[PDB]
Amino acid sequence: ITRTITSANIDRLRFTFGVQALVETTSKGDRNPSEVRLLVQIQRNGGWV
Amino acid sequence: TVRAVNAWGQQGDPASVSFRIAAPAAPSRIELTPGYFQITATPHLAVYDPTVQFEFWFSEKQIADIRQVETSTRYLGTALYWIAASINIKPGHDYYFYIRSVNTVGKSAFVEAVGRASDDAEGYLDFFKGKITESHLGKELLEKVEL
Amino acid sequence: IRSVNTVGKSAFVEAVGRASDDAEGYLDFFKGKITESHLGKELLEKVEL
Amino acid sequence: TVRAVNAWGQQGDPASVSFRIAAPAAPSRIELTPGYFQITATPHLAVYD
Repeated sequence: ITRTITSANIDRLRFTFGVQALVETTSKGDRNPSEVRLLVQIQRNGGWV
Repeated sequence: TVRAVNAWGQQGDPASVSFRIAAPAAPSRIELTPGYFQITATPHLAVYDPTVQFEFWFSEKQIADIRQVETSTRYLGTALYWIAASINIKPGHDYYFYIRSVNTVGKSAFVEAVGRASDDAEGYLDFFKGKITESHLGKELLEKVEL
Repeated sequence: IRSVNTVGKSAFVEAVGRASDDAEGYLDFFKGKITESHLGKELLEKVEL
Repeated sequence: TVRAVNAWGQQGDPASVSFRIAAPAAPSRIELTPGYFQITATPHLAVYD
């Protein structure tokens, strides 16, 4: 997903992310935790960082 | 409803969230494995629901109304699985089961299952293939021996 | 038999029981399926005789 | 025993009530249903417990 910033006077930017769920269910019915990964990118110079 | 209280005691605008506590669901499928003179009922659910325990009601004849099940039938007991071994369970006749899940919070609706004991008589008799001796025949058949 | 809780236990109670004795009911399952194979050797010699 | 404490710290006259935690009772009756070569015991109590 991408959006652009247009305001003039800003000093910091905060990103609110998250997951809807992480439970992993086994065949028997046991539930185990999982993991996920994200990256936050800002277009400095000409390439995303 | 959660509200934030200041240090001076004031209360902010409320925020709300709603949840529901629900009675357990009825069993989806009931597995019936015939035995010698016994039938074993192992209920299963789509969802795990560790709290649930199953309630078994045994009936010789099929019940027309589910509401009538509680009164007419007999209360076998509550467990994860049940076995019904007795003289009355016979291979010829059919027998009906009624199962409902029970929690601390509530109970589900009755579910019906039909089962019968094993009929593979020859497989059972294969255990006694060679061990029948003269002792096992009756008097009406020993007079054959003398004759 | 005695009842047991987390807090304590009761006194013993006695019961007397026996297994089933209706051999005819059990044998009715084998009404027609006994054949010459199930017969013993001491009974097969009767067949030849 | 419960006593009511004022704002200034004083204590009022006491009021009390007594209860007993009891060990479980012995089974009232034991049901024995004969089987082929098995016997089944299902103990029962007057109170649900």
